[PDB]
Amino acid sequence: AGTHDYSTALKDSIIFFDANKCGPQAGENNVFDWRGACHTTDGSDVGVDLTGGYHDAGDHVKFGLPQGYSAAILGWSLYEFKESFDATGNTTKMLQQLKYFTDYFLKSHPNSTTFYYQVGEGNADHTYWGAPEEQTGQRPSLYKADPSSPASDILSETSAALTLMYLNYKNIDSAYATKCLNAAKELYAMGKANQGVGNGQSFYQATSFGDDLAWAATWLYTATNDSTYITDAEQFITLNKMQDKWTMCWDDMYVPAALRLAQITGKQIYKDAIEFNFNYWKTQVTTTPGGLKWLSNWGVLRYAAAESMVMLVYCKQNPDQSLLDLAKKQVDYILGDNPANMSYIIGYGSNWCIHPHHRAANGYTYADNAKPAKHLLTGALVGGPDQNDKFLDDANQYQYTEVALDYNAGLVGVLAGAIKFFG
Ligand SMILES: [Ca+2]
Ligand code: NI
Ligand SMILES: [Zn+2]
Repeated sequence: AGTHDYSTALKDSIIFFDANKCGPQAGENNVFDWRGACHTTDGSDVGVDLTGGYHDAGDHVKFGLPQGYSAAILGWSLYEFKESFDATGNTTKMLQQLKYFTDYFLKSHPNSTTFYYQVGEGNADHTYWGAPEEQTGQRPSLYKADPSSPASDILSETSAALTLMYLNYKNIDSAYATKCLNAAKELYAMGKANQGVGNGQSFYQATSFGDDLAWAATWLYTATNDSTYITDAEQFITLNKMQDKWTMCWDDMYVPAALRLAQITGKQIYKDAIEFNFNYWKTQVTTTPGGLKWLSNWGVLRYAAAESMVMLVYCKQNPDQSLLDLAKKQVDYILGDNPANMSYIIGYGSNWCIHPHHRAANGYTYADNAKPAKHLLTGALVGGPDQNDKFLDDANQYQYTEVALDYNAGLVGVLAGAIKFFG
């Protein structure tokens, strides 16, 4: 299409998070009238209030790595493209989504050396299909990080999310912002003190933490101007990921970390890492007949949006028309410029997905979970099509209909960037 409404898509992509809010206050200032208080006793098994935060995807477990990653990427979006949010009147709502994340992180850090990062057990949670408000019983505070239990990647992403909140909220509530920075410093300290990846069951199997430590370190530098953090960062990022053939996602933050280090240190090694990844996506990554960069089969649009966001952040200082064109094509494809003639953002554009893999939106139980979703899950980015640009909008095809926090995190960022460069 000659013109696209990036403004409305941005608003919708932010609104999506309201559908996954968890806790006694989940329904407060929530755009969806079908969402209410849920899992109000989280943390009761360990004597700590662990309510709040967000359900991970179509399920209700709160997984630490994607929870932290999502909060960090959303915070990065606001930090780099603030003008886009202000101009479209989305800053207020965005800040509310972010504070819902940070309030949860702070409550999950009872003392300086402890951090609870998973509420719920994946296997059991998935045997349930119904509204989160009616899921009773006891959820276990399954995992926590402490001096004897490492979770460097989770702790670092959470630290980055908290530091970004300090940067994005200091002008609104400096006291709360500082509380976030102090917590961010402590979580980072925990992460480098005992090194190793955190636990995510078989659902979120992590493979690297050096990328996260480096990433968290660059933000602490931006907030404190303390060079020691960069000394740490240069060491952690090298723990060959300098030739990353993947992209930014919950498990791999090597590209974003390299981008910030190139900006902060000016070293060629980091500039080369970014150039490699970008050039790899330009010609090596599979391209569907429809023009979509297809990295892998699961959450394919999530990957295209994430890489595009990184390229747009890079373009702020180093405008490269080849990058802007690539990024714009991926975004436009998601919005409706594709062989399937459908918007991949539910509730936006035309002929959107009617079978999202989301319990709350579905609205049925085991009496009809195969019927079309009863409620409109506005703003959700679905898994996406196959390498032939085909989309199967039906009940059991999860690869196509899955939705998740980490999927939308990158979408918000790229849309904010699109408004700046093409808006
Ligand atoms: Ca990692
Ligand atoms: Ni178009
Ligand atoms: Zn809940």
